[PDB]
Amino acid sequence: FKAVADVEIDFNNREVLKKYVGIRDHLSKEPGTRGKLIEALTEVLSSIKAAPEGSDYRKAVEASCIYRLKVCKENESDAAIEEVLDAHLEELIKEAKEEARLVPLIAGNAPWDVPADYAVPVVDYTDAATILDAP
Amino acid sequence: FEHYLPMGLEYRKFSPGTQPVKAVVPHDSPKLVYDIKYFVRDYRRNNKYTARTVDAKTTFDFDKLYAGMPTKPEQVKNVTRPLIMPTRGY
Amino acid sequence: GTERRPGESGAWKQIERQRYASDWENDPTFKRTPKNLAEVLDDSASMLLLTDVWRGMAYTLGAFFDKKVTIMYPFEKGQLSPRFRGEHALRRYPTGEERCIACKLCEAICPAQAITIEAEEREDGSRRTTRYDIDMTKCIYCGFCQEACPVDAIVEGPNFEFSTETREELLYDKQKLLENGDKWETEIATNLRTESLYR
Amino acid sequence: SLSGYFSRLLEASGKKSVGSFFASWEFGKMLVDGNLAHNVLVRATGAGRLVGTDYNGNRYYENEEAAYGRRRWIVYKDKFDYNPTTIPPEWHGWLNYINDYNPTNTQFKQPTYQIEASMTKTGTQTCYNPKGSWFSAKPRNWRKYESWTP
Amino acid sequence: AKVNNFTLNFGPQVLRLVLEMQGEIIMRADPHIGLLHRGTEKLLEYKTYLQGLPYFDRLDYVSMMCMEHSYVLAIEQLLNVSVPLRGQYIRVLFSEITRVLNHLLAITCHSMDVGALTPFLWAFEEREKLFEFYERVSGARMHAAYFRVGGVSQDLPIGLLRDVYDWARQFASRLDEMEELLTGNRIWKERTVDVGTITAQMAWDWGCSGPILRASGIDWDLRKTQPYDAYGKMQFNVPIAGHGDCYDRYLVRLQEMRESLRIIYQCLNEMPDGLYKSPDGKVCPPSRSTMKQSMEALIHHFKLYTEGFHVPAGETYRAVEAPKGEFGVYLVSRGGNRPYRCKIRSPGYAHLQMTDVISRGAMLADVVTIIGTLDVVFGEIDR
Amino acid sequence: GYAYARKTTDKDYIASEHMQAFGNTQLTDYIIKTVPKFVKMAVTGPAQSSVLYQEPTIYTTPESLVPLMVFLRDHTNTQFKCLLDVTAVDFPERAARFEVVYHLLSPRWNNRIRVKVCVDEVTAVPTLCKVFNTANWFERETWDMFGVFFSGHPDLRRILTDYGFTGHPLRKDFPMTGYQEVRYDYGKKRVVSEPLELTQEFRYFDFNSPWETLNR
Amino acid sequence: YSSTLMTADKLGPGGRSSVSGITATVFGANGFLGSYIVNELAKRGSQVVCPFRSTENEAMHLKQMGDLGQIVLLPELDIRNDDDIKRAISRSNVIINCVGMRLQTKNWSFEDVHVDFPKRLAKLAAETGQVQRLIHFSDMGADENHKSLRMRTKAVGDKEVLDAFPDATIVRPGDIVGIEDHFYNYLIYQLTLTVFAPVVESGSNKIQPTYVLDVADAVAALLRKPDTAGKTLYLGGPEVLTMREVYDLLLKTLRIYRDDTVHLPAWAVKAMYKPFDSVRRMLPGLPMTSPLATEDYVEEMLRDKVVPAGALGYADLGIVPQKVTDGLAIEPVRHARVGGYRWGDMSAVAKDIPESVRKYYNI
Amino acid sequence: KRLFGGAARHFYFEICRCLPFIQRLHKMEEMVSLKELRAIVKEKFKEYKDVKDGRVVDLLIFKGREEIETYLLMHKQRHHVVTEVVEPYYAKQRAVKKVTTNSPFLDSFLSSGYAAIGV
Amino acid sequence: KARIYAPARTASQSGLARTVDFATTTPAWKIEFEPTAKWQNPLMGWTSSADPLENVGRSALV
Ligand SMILES: NC(=O)C1=CN([C@@H]2O[C@H](COP(=O)(O)OP(=O)(O)OC[C@H]3O[C@@H](n4cnc5c(N)ncnc54)[C@H](OP(=O)(O)O)[C@@H]3O)[C@@H](O)[C@H]2O)C=CC1
Ligand code: SF4
Ligand code: SF4
Repeated sequence: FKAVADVEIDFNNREVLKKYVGIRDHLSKEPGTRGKLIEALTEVLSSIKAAPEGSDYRKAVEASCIYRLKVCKENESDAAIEEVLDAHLEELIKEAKEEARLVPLIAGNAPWDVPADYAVPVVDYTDAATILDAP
Repeated sequence: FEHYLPMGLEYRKFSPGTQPVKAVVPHDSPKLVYDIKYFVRDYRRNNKYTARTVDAKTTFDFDKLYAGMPTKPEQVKNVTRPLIMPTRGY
Repeated sequence: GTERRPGESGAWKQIERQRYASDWENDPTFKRTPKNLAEVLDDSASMLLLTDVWRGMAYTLGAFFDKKVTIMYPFEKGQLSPRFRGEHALRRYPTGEERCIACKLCEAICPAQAITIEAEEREDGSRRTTRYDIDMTKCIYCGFCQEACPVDAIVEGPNFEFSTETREELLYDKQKLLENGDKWETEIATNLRTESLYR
Repeated sequence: SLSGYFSRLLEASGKKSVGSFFASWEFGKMLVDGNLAHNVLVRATGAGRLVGTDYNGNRYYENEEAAYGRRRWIVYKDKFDYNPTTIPPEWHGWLNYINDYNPTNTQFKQPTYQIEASMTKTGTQTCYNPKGSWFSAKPRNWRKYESWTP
Repeated sequence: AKVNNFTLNFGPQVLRLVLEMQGEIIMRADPHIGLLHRGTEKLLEYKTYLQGLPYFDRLDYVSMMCMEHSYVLAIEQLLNVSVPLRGQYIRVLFSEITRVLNHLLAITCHSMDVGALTPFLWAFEEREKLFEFYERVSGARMHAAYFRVGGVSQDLPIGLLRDVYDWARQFASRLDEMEELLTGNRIWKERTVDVGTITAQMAWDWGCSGPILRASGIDWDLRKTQPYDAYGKMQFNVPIAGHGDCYDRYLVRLQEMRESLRIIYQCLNEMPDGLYKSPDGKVCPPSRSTMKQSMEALIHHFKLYTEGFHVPAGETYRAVEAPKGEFGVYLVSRGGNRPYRCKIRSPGYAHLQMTDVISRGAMLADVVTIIGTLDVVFGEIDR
Repeated sequence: GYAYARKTTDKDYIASEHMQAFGNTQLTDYIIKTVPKFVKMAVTGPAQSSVLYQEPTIYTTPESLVPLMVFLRDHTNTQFKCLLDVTAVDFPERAARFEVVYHLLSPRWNNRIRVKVCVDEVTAVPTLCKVFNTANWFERETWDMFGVFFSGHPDLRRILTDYGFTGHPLRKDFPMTGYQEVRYDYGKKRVVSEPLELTQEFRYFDFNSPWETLNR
Repeated sequence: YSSTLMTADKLGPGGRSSVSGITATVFGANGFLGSYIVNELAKRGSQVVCPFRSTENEAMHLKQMGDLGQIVLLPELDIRNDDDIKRAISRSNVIINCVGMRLQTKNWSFEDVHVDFPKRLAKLAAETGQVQRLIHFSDMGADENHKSLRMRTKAVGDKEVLDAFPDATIVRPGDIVGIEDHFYNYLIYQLTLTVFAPVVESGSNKIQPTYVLDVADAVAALLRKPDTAGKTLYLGGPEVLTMREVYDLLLKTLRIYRDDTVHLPAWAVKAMYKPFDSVRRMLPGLPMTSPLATEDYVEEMLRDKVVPAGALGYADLGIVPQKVTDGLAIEPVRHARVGGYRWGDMSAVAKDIPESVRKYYNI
Repeated sequence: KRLFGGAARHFYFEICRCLPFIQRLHKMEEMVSLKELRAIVKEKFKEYKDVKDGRVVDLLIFKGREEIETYLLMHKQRHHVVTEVVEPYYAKQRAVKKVTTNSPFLDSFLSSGYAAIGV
Repeated sequence: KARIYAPARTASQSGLARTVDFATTTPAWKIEFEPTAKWQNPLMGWTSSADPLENVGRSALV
């Protein structure tokens, strides 16, 4: 990106970059770390147990959390987790906290409680260039 | 410092009604002057909508979805931005 | 410069924040505290004795002694192109016969519905209009009628100076549009000799 | 040269002497209309050359050393009621910078039905009016049928 | 004590505002709109697709061709029409000229509302130059109707790129002399710094887009994330600030003018030779010489200028990075030659909804600064 | 609050391969499998984000619009933070003639989605003001233009039409020119509304070919 | 002729775009009553021709009143020239005369305006053959045996009009109230803006004022009914009042707590108004001169101006006239009270008003 | 006991409470009284006395509410009340048993070839 | 009063797309109203009307 300030800013220092884009003032003044991401993801893994075992929602949340924790485990520096998960760690901790917050509302609504012969029609679109252009 | 208000003949030297060179504008491709068949390029009327089989007892495996994701900074692959929209050769 | 100061902050929450906490010293867009005597004198010569007002004043005084961009209408005019969409007009062949053949394509394409056409066959068998109205107060001056015409009968000419005192003077019938074409024919033909290379 | 200035002033105003110029009603309106005053006294007497004259009497000047879009100007012959609707269409595209053609360098094709340019008639009672108007010689009732008269 | 709010009516003369104050501090702002609601969404159902195109010039009438772009792209997607390369380059070039015009007007009208009168008069002569560029290719200074389904309406006249290069050679000097009056001035800073702050969470929660979104530290440009025409080939930067200030939005808008100049220079050097219209004759009308010499061209000219093409049944939403944010069209097709439903999404409608939460804690003399920095035009707000 | 400026270099890429593949291919099946009771119908079509892809459309009941939108905002794989608009489409041939349409944008993964609810004239739709703050003015406009009542709204009042305007103009049975028109009366010294009279009535041109195949 | 005027060419339901079939010439169309008559005719789809003598700025308000082509404006009217009168009526089947005068001038006398011009107008109207109706306006107090000159010249001109055009209708309304009238406006300018207001004698002479919209409706009702041709109608409101009662009503309505009027003998009032009546000629006419500062007004104040017994009035036209003392007619004089019109405290009735309304009005 | 929760009479009571402030603000003190205004607003309510659906009742009450605040906030003036509320009522109760023995058909016949549209 | 009907094929052409033959594919049933008064504009001759339902059934309701 281009910085509109006429002064020279380093931006290799990651704390300066987090200050300049307003992460400190507007999202989280406390710096997010790898341990806080691990704690938040384990909070999600504890919170999802209110969903039934056979539900696809629980499997989806658990698989996402397990992949995130494996990324956290195999990478020690927080810049590596930033480069893998394509965000700032403050964003990722907020994502995990929001995912943990979501669980009681979904569990109260119970979307998994459909009949056994539940049916959803789907209509898909095929482009003309599939049959007109070269295979 | 470049000056606003250029002087005589330094800007719009010729009026658009007195263009100094005659213009030859292409209005057709040379590939279509003598090859005029239309049904081989009827993209408008050849798109399809198909009703899928009823999405009930399918098998969403999350293991395969999360098994294709990277875990290290290198081995992350990114989709490059498309340079142009499709022109179909024209 | 784009630098910030504690005190030049336009609001109150940030004014209260800068005078009770040193969080502004972490932000890289702020100007730092002067460290020695000469820096204090530079900061005071910035705040007192202005010198930021004076740069704008020097620029506007340079503009006072510079050149001007005003044209003396109506002794001097602006600049337009042969594609310019002005007052509508009806055209003839060089013989003197009307080009229009009452196809009603310009009436069909008109998004404003500003055209009203009636026709019958002339006494020599020709297909010609008996009514051709253009409501100039309904027209949007798009030029779509000029594009739809297959015989170049209706055009938008190069005239833009046609303001009137009554609105009834802006409901053009067929005779006035032919009179406009008879007035502007040579200019319209000169414009169309260039614009036919592109259209 | 002030002799050049006065010769330019006399050829632009169309008068015969400075005494005839300063004692005219045209100079009286140039004391109260500053747009005409600037055009006659400053622009027409400056650097530039005369290009041509139309049939309404207006003179056309140009200066290639000027800024773009201020190279061409007109001196209207009607000093008291000057109007741009008296410019003929063969000078209109030159003065509006649409093309570089005028009668002094281009022979236009003249149609046999061409109506010459004259001043607008708006605000007077000889303006254009539609055929259903009160000001027409015979107003039209636009009925599309014929009534039975016994 | 039990202080009731003092209310105020702010202008019939087309924004109407009903404020509440607790002294000199505003507690509430309620905009009343619809004074320019002309019902263009209903009128588009009674037009063919070519007939309804000049309605879009009159939505954001500071930025015309960008409004045309999204409607054209929405039609082209359902029609499955490809645009040739030269037409894509022309569309990108005139979209960036349009963005320069809009940002000139927005910054100088804002600075005139604050009190600085000279930058308005300095920038409008540059606006006149870009209006001459519009007129030389379309014959209209503002409502061009230039972008069409499958390309552009006419080719570029010979001699246009020469003059666009001559304008772009001095535009940076004009932007430089513009900033000498405003950027390092204490009165402008004291009017604009920390006024109407927008954070990222509030920006996404309130549907913001455009230079508001970039001044709150969000890297989101539709010309780089979801590119359209030849914008993926263009090399330019996204300006980023991090306070969410009026001052930061002003700086972001100036830098966006610089980047638009960069894209304009790149388009002037890579302009290709070739077709500017799609060669599908059942969508695009033929040339006027072809129409007067072949029977199929005359039939297609007759039918395309009366009934128009039939768009296949379906729906789409297509958006463009308009100079005020994201401008989008939701087109619903039943199969006819007329749109069944055409919803118009305007960014200024969402930006004006925020005035209740942005003007809280501000004074009466900062309302006009907030309205000016949101960059609102009521044609697109009131459809 | 996402898509913070992180890379200081120029990026020549959009998204990652795995997440773009998931969003462009698997998102319909994912949403159907995780929350099946919320979804009644799905369409995967020509992609709001770009001409090159496909994107889903989700049909839901009004009883579960709010939980589905909360799930689509807060779930870790579907982070649809921005609500771009709310509108309606009138289908007078149906038993429930209105389709309320919600467009969403995900800044985290460069995605878009569309959500539809079918109701008639007298069935309320739950408001999304608590989920998205822009839902206020869009629901006010939808009530103004179509007469769709949004229950639980803080202040559902008309926003676009005239002050005394009864009637919903974007319905198919509402006339284009309306019923009333406006003029100044010298006798009453007031601007007065009167029944409609037109000097030239609107000419409707019926262009549609009896050979055309695409009309649906 | 009978009722073919209102039925034979009537096209459309009767709005601005419809056609009534009436082409009318209104003389004095820019005046107080003429503007309301021109509005009444043009709003129903009639073509109205309006000649005028004044500048175009004072006639521009008539341009709005009708659709495109239906208001015709003819400036530089000279009523001593028959060519202007002939051109203005050359297509009209209805002529309405609202030309009148209140003070004499060195260029125009009462006979020139009330006698000579109505006679020549009636003659030129009868010459055309297509004029089916001539509506001439006179005063309720018009009398050939009146000491006031304007009443006498008005009655003489009424006789000349009924002589030359035998089916012309003569209309004689009372005092006309309105926003731009010459009755309450000069009385309010007499109660305020002067050190004292003279009242002629005891102020016990009776008048019958009427509303301007009722007179405008009366013209259209006359044009409907064929029996009213050749007749004379007196237009007066539903209440008979004395001048003292009118002054008391104005002083109560204006909320003035000091009666500045003084009752004076008629010779004293005439002695006051005599110096500015012997100099009324050799002068082109001065602004802000009251029409009540003449001896003719003093002679009018010594007589009753009411509807005569057995005369044709509003009831024969089917019109119930509106009250003049209260309602919409008295609202303009309520705007000139001390301080302003205003609502009040507005708090007794705002008790059970909803939430946002009280805060909106800051109650 | 009262159909659909008695919401019609509750809304009527709310409008009747709101009415004297309307009369003061719109300066209708010498034009209509509160008794005849209450009777007129009551006559607006009886036109939908045969609605069999509670959702239609709720929508009608919501729309009538929005009408009453657009009258409260001076967005329609006194001439709007005259031309829309009280003169239609006085026309519907003034033409009853007219002084002429013409049927409604014959008045319609003499007026125009077609029925009148609107008011 | 309204009329519910499906319009017949035009005599000038042979195609059947706007008929009740393709009723399940395309909406073909219409709602139409009786005409009300029309007259000519005195100034221009344009056709005037006071009918609000003059084109709403024939353009929009299928
Ligand atoms: N209460 C009342 O006012 C009553 C009025 N009338 C009659 O009704 C008519 C309308 O009166 P009102 O409108 O109140 O009075 P106004 O003065 O307002 O109207 C008189 C009109 O006649 C025109 N006029 C006067 N003298 C001449 C002239 N010499 N040549 C050409 N035009 C002339 C005036 O035009 P300009 O503007 O150029 O002067 C003006 O438009 C009057 O004629 C009056 O006699 C009768 C009874 C009561
Ligand atoms: S230019 Fe446009 S508005 Fe004017 S007549 Fe032609 S199509 Fe109609
Ligand atoms: S002007 Fe041209 S398009 Fe219009 S009716 Fe005549 S020939 Fe046809």
